[PDB]
Amino acid sequence: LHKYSDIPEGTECHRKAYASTSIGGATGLIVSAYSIALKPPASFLEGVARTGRYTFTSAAIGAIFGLTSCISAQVREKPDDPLNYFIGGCAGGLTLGARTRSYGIGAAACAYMGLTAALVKMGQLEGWQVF
Amino acid sequence: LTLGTSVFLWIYLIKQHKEDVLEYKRR
Amino acid sequence: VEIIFKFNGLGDWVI
Amino acid sequence: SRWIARTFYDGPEKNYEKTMAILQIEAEKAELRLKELEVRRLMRARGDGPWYQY
Amino acid sequence: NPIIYTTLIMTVMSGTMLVMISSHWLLIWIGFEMNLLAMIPVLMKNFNPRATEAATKYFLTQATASMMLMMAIIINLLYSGQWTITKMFNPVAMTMMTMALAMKLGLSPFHFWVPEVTQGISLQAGLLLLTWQKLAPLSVLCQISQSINPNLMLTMAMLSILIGGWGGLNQTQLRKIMAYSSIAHMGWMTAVLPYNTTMTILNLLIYITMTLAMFMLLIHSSATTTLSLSHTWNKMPVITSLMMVTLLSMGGLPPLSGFMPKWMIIQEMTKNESIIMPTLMAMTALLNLYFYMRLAYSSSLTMFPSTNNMKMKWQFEHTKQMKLLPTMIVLSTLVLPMTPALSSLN
Amino acid sequence: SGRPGRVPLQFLPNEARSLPPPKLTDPRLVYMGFLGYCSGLIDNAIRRRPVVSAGLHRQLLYVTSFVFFGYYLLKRQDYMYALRDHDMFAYVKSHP
Amino acid sequence: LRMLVQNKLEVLNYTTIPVYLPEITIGAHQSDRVFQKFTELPGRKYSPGYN
Amino acid sequence: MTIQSAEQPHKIPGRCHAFEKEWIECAHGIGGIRAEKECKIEFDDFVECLL
Amino acid sequence: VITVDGNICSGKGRLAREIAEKLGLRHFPEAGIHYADSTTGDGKPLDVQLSGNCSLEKFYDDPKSNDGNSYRLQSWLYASRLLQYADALEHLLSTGQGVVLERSIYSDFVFLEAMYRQGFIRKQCVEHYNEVKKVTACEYLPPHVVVYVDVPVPEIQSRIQKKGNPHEMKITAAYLQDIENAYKKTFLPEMSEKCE
Amino acid sequence: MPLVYMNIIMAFAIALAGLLMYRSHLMSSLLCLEGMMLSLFIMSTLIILNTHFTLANMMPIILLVFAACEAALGLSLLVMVSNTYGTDYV
Amino acid sequence: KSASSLLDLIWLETILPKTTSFIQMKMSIMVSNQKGLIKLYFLSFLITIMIS
Amino acid sequence: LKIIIPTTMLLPMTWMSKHNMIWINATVHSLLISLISLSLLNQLGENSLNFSLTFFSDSLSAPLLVLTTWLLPLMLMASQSHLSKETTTRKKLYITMLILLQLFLIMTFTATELILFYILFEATLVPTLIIITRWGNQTERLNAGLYFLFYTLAGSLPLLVALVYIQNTTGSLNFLIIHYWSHPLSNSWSNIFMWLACIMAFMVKMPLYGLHLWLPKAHVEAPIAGSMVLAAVLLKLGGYGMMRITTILNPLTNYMAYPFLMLSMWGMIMTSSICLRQTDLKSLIAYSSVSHMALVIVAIMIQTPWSFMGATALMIAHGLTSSMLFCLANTNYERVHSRTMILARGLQTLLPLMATWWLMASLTNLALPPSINLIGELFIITASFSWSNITIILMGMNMMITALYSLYMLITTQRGKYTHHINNIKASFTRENALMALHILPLLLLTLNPKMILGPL
Repeated sequence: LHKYSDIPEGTECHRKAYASTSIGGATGLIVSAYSIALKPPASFLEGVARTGRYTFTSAAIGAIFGLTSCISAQVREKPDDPLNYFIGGCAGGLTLGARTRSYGIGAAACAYMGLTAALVKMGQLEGWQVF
Repeated sequence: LTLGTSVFLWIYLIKQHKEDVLEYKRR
Repeated sequence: VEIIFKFNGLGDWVI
Repeated sequence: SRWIARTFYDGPEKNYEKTMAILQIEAEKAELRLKELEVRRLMRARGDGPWYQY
Repeated sequence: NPIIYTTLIMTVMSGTMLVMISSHWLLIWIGFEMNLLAMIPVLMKNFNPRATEAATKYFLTQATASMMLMMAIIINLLYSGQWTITKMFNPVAMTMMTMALAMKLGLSPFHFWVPEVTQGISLQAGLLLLTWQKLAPLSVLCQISQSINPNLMLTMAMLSILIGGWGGLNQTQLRKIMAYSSIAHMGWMTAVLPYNTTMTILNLLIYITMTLAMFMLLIHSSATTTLSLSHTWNKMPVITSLMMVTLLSMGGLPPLSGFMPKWMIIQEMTKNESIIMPTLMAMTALLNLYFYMRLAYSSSLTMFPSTNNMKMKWQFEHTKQMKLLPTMIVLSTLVLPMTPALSSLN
Repeated sequence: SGRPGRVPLQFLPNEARSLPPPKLTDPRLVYMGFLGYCSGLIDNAIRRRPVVSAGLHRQLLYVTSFVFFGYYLLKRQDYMYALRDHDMFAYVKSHP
Repeated sequence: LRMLVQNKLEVLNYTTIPVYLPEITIGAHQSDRVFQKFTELPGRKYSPGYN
Repeated sequence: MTIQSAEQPHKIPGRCHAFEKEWIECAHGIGGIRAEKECKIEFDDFVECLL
Repeated sequence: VITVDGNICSGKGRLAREIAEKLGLRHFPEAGIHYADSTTGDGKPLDVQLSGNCSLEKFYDDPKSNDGNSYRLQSWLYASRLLQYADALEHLLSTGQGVVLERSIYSDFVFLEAMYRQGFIRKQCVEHYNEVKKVTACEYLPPHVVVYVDVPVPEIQSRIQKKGNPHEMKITAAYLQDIENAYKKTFLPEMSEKCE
Repeated sequence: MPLVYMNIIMAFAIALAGLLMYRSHLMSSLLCLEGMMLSLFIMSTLIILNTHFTLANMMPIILLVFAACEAALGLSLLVMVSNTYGTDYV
Repeated sequence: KSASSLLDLIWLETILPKTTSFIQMKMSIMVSNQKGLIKLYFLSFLITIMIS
Repeated sequence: LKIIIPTTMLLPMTWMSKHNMIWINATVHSLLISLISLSLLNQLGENSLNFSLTFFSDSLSAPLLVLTTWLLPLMLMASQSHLSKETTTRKKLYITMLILLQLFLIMTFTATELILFYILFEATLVPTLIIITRWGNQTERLNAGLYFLFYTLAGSLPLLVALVYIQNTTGSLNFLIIHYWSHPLSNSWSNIFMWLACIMAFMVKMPLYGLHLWLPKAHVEAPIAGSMVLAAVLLKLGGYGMMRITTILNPLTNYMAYPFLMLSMWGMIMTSSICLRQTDLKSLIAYSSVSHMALVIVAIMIQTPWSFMGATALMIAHGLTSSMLFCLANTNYERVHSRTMILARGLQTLLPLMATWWLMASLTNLALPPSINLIGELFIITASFSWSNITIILMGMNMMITALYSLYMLITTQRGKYTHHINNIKASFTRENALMALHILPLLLLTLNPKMILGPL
């Protein structure tokens, strides 16, 4: 995360997008891990099918989020306000919307993932301590 | 029995209070 | 050793 | 109106003195709370104080 | 026979008191260890094909927990040559002592055994399991609050509240619900622990008083499954008419006593800034409240249809009164304008 | 806790004592009274009983009980707060 | 077993099991009413020694 | 049973008795918190004594 | 304790008389609808409306009533008879004296066993009855120390005619024969093995 | 820290992972737990032998006791579960 | 056609009561998965340690 | 502290009252304590009145306090025939809910610490819940309970944490000093979340258009004694608190008012429009209530002194008129159990005086001069118009539709043919007339002396 943190600003969109892809991949492996742990897949090939699913999905979400965010930064060139992430936030849900093949879940995911990201940026701006 | 114990907790309480005030005055 | 925490290495006798 | 002002209420004065004393007290508590937070942050930061040391 | 049962239960009391006394670590691990052996048999009274595997669950998890704990002690000694409690001197060890204790409290995601085990035993052994067993591991966490790695503590402290929520909306039979209640309150205790232990111990006292109120009531009515509780409004209306209140005190509706914990906790954490965490926490505590409410609907506020056979039972007064109960209700409710007294706990 | 001087399990230091005792009819204290009272009443209602008039005896036991413990608990209360105020001021002189 | 013989509600404890067959079960109104009637009897308002 | 020193049968020395003794003599009224600052050097030498 | 198992109408009474004289311990009085009321405190029967809300006469006069009284009595009686056990077996564990029960719980298997056959009660009523049976009876462990008995169905029909109550006379024969048949077929067939 | 200690610690980590991979009849778990116990014992004793911290020579044996003690208890529960099935965790 | 109906009886209620009320349906049936086989969550204790 | 003790004292009196006399006890003494409450009204022209360290009595609170004390007897008169067949212990249990409730109100109006004010503000939630859930009719009430509940808490809880925060970032949480020590908070992003945290709970408890959904579904369900309080008071208290906390905030309010002014300025016309086509009366009234509260909430947010004057006046007037419409509807619901408005039909033909009360009540609902309702409303239109010259075009539409549906509820449930077969009606009890005369007379006398109701500004 420290790697991803040194954006800087939004310069070199790829450098950032790779890192976000990395984080999304990590969380995908964790979710896959507990899912396999608590929902015994039966027939292990199905299990790797499952983990391939989640891993690829979360990695995708991270990628698209990262690059849309940095691109918006390098295009609007505002570039520091929280809304700059929010599009990517809104974008992220759509990615999630695509794999699930459902307008509903994609629609909700757009809004909430967007607001979450916006709060994150707002937090970097304000030094909110969470822990 | 219990009534007597109850009265006892009273009289003991007023006791220790009473002396406690005096010790307060002294200190 | 890099794992978990450092293992100083070499023979046992040394300690 | 006069008779009511006699039997029931009062001049402002009591209200005014009461308000005075109130504002004084509550102000004192306020400043004490803030000072207490200072004392606490420092005392935990250093351990120099009597009451955070482990 | 009671003469043996009482020796077991007293050696449990001793097996915890020992943790609360000794400063040397080895006597603490002995404290838990003796506590265990004396805890299992009391779960096996009456004895059921079900109860047996209940005890299997409990033992299996407590044993592995105690194992990890002793390992992390030994590692601490390896890197500082001490036995006194104090600070630990090696984070790789410290996180494991936190884990071991995390099982001992039943905090999530280690929590899964607690709802199950509660199902397997009678409300006596149940209550005792959800109160007395919660003392010792907390009794050591208060002593190692000084060096805790707060991140690791708040994460389990939160996740205990979410899991203590969502798994609470789902169940019917009360014992499993009481399990998710407790598993949820422990999140609130262990949350504030890094910041200020006195708030923890306060919350602990309220929790124990509360769950004593409930389990004494369930005992008084011998209700279990929710429907079984539903009939009680006609037979001895008072006690259902009192489960309502104690439930609301679980819910922490503000005039009630159970609000005192949360509302001190929110204070403490707020001095630390950390402003977001209590907001999420307090918001989820609502979700915790909701199944207390639904359970209230099954019971007192509304009358599920009575069964006929109940009528003869009307002639027969309940017996074997439990003396300690009324005070456990009242303290767990009305005491709110007596928060400041909390400073007695220094 | 852990403050220099002082000894562990004693409920209340001799270092107190000097603080005035709470007066007999401190409203907090009488509230402990009613707390015990209502507990004594529920004691009847749970066990059927003809509430209030019955067992007026035991009811008196309860109210005396909680008012009694409530007393000392109040003493330790004032002692503790007076204590933190003292330590605070001493520390503010300690680091002007 | 002797403990079970005493406190008879316990021996009765499972006889009021909720299974809700239409012939046994009673709607809340009739039950609330009839039990409201049961209290009307001289010896039933309170535990027997107190009444 | 606590501590490397603290009287042991036949007065057998701990292997690291000295650094420990110094380090504890450093540790009293300082209490816990400031102690991890000021007494650090002593504890360090004690560490190397151990490992 | 001794619970004679006389199985008839008028012969039921006859069984009780022999049993009462036979044992020093107080004889079971039947413990029917107001059997609880007898011990309650007043010691006295209440109205049928709340004490049981079943009324046997309203069983015999219209069996297969649309109201499930045909079952509502059965189960209610079972609960009362269970209490019978408790009233007396405790006394066995107390004074240590013998005590004489009239009919007891193991005997309540059969009335329902027949009512289900004449169709007076629907099957789910039965399933409820045997779950509550299993849940409740199992923990009561010792049974017996009690005498089974028999009387001819037709002969009991004869005494039934002699018997004064109109409702008893109305009672159907084929039902009662189904009772005695299942009763002898199973009740003694199992219980005697334990009583031995 | 000398490599040997690292090796024993790793034997602990395996003595745990084996307990948690956890499969079929559970008697294997009481074994794996006892193995865990043994690794903690040895890892303790090597230390008390190291620094001549003599009083603590008493601990490992005492450790052993309770640890063995709980395991001694554990079999009994297994008996009961074995009593109704012929054991399996499944 | 609008105000009484879809605007305020069917969306304005969908947007925040029915949402949360549904999400808790999903989550609650997901966490309390009824089962309880040991090997499952016990192995979960394992990996949660490996992460922790 | 003098008015508050007896209010506690009725409880022993209730429990110890003879089983068939309790209504008289509670009624008489509640009236007396109302008259004692009335002496508070004096206030002062300058300094806010003060008492104990822990209470004070701003002019803003006093008329509300008088009202709140005034309502108890009314709820008793309404209730005491609605229930009868209930057991004595249960009834005696029941009025305790009501009085316990108002006790929490008398405490929560005089405040003074905003944490005390909060904890009572939320403490009110319990008795009203119990009343809605146990004594409401029909099934939906169960569900209704939940909507009434979480919408409060989900609002209130963040407010709680926010409060604690401030008393740490500043000195005391007490109201007087914070009124004096007040210092601006400004933009950033943390301060904005502070803003919503200190507003959303108050804007939930008085329904806002995007959030009001629980309120109709409460009123559909609650037994009338619950309805009168849930409408006439709790909304208004949420408004009282929001008027309180606005001592802080500023200048940020200038920047954050807009979204809520849109939900309100649009929600008023909207909800009033929904109000124009209800199936059943008991809901119609509720939406009328939201449709008026939107005016209060913009009146608070434009923060001009005229707007607070109008805020106070409209809060009280709407209190009385709404409670009045509710009891006045329950009467029909008891006479015919229809609930649906269409069945009542030609009720005027069969009895007159109720038609007169329909007339007075609806007539002041639409607000025509010089009802305190009207004058309360016209000010806030004035200040709103100062705030934006366009705004009038919205307010005017309100004053259109509030005419229509109001008259509508009159002409649909009254004027016209009697239904033929409905023989159930039985010629108006004395308590009915007594009750609504008790609502409406104070409301009309009160116009003579507004100057004591306009409040602090």
